[PDB]
Amino acid sequence: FQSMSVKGRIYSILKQIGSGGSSKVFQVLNEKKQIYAIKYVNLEEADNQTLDSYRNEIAYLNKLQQHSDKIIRLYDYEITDQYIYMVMECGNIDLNSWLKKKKSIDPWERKSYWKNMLEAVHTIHQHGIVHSDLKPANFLIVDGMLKLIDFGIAVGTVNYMPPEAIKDISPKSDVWSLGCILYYMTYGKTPFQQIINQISKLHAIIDPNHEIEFPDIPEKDLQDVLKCCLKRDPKQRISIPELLAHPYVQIQ
Ligand SMILES: CN(C)C(=O)c1ccc(Nc2cc3c(cn2)cc(-c2cnn(C)c2)n3C(=O)OC(C)(C)C)c(Cl)c1
Repeated sequence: FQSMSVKGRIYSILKQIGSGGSSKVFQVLNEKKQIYAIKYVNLEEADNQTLDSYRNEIAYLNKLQQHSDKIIRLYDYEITDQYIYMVMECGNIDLNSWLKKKKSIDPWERKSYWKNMLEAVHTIHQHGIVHSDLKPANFLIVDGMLKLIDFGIAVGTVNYMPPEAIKDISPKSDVWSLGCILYYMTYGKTPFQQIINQISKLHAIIDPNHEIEFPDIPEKDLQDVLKCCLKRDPKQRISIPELLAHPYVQIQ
C-alpha cells in the first residue's frame, strides 16, 4: 500500500520480507509492474566502521554481478548520509525457511543446490573474499536456482561454525560451513544440533575425539563429500575447486 523513490523511479511496497539492525527488506513493484526487493538501511545512528563495511558490501555485490549468476542481481541503488536503498531481484524464499518448512529433501534438488552453493562461494573466493559466516539464511531460491545474498563483510547460530573460527580463517573455513549445510540437507540436522548447551557445542566442534556420525545412505558419493568437508583440520579438508570435480557434483 506504501511507496518509495529510488533514483527518480517509483516502487510500490507489496510486503515486508524481513527486518534487522536499522535495515528493512521489502517486496516492491515498479512502474513497469515488475517485482523486486528493496533493502532500506538507516544510517542515522551508524558509525564510520559500519558505513565502510556497508560501502564495501555494495561494491563487492556490484562487481561480482558480472562474474556470476549465482550472486543476487543488484539493479540499482541510492546512497546518502541518511540512508541506503538497494534494488535487487526478488527470490521466492531463503534456504533456511525452505529447509525449516520441508519435511524431506529430494536428492536432485539437493545435488542442484550444492552445485549452486559451490559456484557462488567459489566466485567470492576468486575475488579474495572469505565469507566465514555461511548458514542457509545467506542463500536464496530464485527460480529453482540458489543465489548468495551477502559476503559476511557488513543469525548467530554457531552450528555452521568452523573449528578454526572457534580456536580464538582461509577459504577452507567456508568448506566446513557448506559441509554443515549439506549435512542438514542429508540427515535433517546439523552435525552438532543434538547438543543443547552452546559451550558444550563449541567444545564438541573443536574436539577431534568427538566423532561426527556419518550414517550409511544410498548416495555413497554424498557421504564422501560430507566426510571431506567436515575434517576439523583446514589443511586436511577438501578445497572448493576439488569439490567441483567430485563425482557427486559431476556424475549423471
Ligand atoms: C520466510 N521468509 C521471510 C520468506 O518467505 C522470504 C524470504 C526471502 C524472500 N526473497 C528475497 C529476500 C532478499 C532479497 C531478495 N528476495 C534480497 C535480500 C538482501 C538483503 N541484503 N542483501 C545484500 C540482499 N534479501 C534478504 O535479505 O532476505 C531475508 C530478509 C529473507 C534474509 C521472500 Cl520474497 C520471502
